[PDB]
Amino acid sequence: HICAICGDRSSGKHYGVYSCEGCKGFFKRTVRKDCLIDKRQRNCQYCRYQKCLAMGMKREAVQEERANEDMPVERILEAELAVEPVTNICQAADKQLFTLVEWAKRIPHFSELPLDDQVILLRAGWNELLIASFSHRSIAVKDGILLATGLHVHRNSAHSAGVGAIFDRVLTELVSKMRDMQMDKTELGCLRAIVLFNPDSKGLSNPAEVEALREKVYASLEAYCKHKYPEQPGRFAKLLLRLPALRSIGLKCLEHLFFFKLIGDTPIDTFLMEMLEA
Amino acid sequence: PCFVCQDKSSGYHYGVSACEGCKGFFRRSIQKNMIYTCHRDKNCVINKVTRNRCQYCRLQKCFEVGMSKESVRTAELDDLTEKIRKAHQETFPSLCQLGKYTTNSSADHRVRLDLGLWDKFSELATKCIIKIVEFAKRLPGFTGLTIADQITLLKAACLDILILRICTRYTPEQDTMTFSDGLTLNRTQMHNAGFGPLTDLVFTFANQLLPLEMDDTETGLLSAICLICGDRQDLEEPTKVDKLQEPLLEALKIYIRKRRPSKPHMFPKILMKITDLRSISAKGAERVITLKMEIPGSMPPLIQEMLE
Amino acid sequence: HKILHRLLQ
Amino acid sequence: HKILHRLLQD
DNA sequence: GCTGACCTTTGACCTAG
DNA sequence: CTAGGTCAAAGGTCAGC
Ligand SMILES: CC1=C(/C=C/C(C)=C\C=C\C(C)=C\C(=O)O)C(C)(C)CCC1
Ligand SMILES: CC1=C(/C=C/C(C)=C\C=C\C(C)=C\C(=O)O)C(C)(C)CCC1
Ligand SMILES: [Zn+2]
Ligand SMILES: [Zn+2]
Ligand SMILES: [Zn+2]
Ligand SMILES: [Zn+2]
Repeated sequence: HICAICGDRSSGKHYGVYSCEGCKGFFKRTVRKDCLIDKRQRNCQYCRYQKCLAMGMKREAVQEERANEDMPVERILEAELAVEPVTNICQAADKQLFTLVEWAKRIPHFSELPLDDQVILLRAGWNELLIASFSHRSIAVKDGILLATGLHVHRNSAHSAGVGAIFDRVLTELVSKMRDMQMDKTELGCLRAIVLFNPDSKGLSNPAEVEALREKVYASLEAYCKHKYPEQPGRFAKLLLRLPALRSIGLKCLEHLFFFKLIGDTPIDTFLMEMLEA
Repeated sequence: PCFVCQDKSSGYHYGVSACEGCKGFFRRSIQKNMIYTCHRDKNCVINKVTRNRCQYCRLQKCFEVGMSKESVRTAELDDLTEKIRKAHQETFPSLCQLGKYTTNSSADHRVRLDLGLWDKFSELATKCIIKIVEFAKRLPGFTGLTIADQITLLKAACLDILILRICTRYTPEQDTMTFSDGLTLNRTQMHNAGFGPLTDLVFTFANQLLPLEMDDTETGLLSAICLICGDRQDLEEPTKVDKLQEPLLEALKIYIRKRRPSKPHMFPKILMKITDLRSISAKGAERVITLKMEIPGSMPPLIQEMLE
Repeated sequence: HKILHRLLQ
Repeated sequence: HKILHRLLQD
């Protein structure tokens, strides 16, 4: 049981002769596209090919024909670097919203998409975007969060105005999980790129391209999890699993802001006031 | 002759004269619930020299000549896959195995609530919740767990299981859903039975499940993943819940891409339907407390005990 | 929560 | 209004 | 861009009822 | 005589140099 072409190990007969996988692929590609030979030196097309034909390989046995480069993690790396009680968090939300508008223009194909499409995609999942932002920004501190204005918010002070259950939802279902699994900035920008390219948004003009960009984000993030963490088998799936909790938190989160708006007590910045008023 | 590829026959297989290659192709396709995608016009003619080229064309020609789908009768991580397939198929009969029937109670245009369909729908809901806990038991390692944490996971995922299961019973041509006893309701009767504002979105979810082409195995695994989730509040042993759900995720991926070679992007989509399921069940949970006052009697025991 | 307990055990 | 629309305007 | 180790799919042959 | 099952030998992919 030895290759009759270069003496390599063989599992069986191919094209009529005992051979290895190297001689197999070489012969197949040579037929499709039209000197001592051992495993040490099998890589002269004559000898190699001539020895394959000499040992009895049949050309008629060949049958007929049967980190990415359009959404590379390269641009997400560049993005997260490029940009990065109740009234203070609304403050930081308004400060961050400008930088979110800026963070849109750094995703490879976000600029080429249409005029309405930009505004719809951006003000459709802005709250989940910024919630992901400071949720990933709050990995260091334990039971609190860090805003975009250097403000620490936590414990009963964060729990003071009947807004502690949602704070603990963010701390338990997002912050502590991101810390426990050590999510990279790249993976963060990929998740926020998926939240960004939401094809189920209303009034979208030709949302198929949005969903396609979301496909390329899926594939590029997945291949990135293949290269960066090959030891971790389930890295892409369980980081995707973070999005359901993000939407669930963002819902009650946004409704809190809704009642807060329609009671007129909290001074809400105008740019923030827009996204709440569709 | 072979009616598919014009080759030497080996007998009448699955209803027509066929060769051994097409026989094995059809058996492998039906047994493993394969999904093929053609890279051309799906016109690719199949014969003696042009075989394969496109698997969807070959299977399509098998169904055009009249092969009977009815006649048809790594491993470490696939074991639990087959186990959950058994559990979900024995705790929820699939739509194409129910002799379904209809009713005519408030079937034209919508009303606020129909008491009778709320009654029949209530006993049906209690039944399906029982079988939901039965599906939970037969999951690998769910029994050997903290009782308070099992109650936590079931309390948190019961509505998601209900919406997913009832949305795997949808008929697009009639815009109808069918329950576990054959009771088939249209959108109007679903609204009148006690769905209300949920209806429109729930049915929406149903249509969003149609392009995914999920089978019973993928639905069972997704159900288990919604059940076994380490993000539920008030968990006493959440890390072991997450560890218990990891192999379900990996097995779901291996299975999904096992049934779809040309669509290696369906695992993130089928997994991301959970993102919508969260909001749907999140509004349904309070839809129950809106149904609290509209019923003259009271809420059935298991429904209120599992939904609050 | 009687139903859950009786069902589990 | 068009605050975001004008923020992406330039 | 070719290479080749590693995986999946096909089909001629087989056994049972 | 036709199911389902088997496994050598075709096909394919895609880091790594
Ligand atoms: C979740 C959270 C709130 C919503 C914040 C929103 C909608 C965006 C935050 C942006 C920030 C604050 C970014 C940053 O830190 O860089 C509210 C007000 C409901 C109260 C509790 C904390
Ligand atoms: C429990 C129930 C509700 C939802 C049921 C859903 C979403 C599916 C039921 C599926 C059944 C009951 C299938 C079967 O018959 O097997 C809602 C939120 C309307 C509130 C009233 C009680
Ligand atoms: Zn060789
Ligand atoms: Zn030479
Ligand atoms: Zn044939
Ligand atoms: Zn084709």
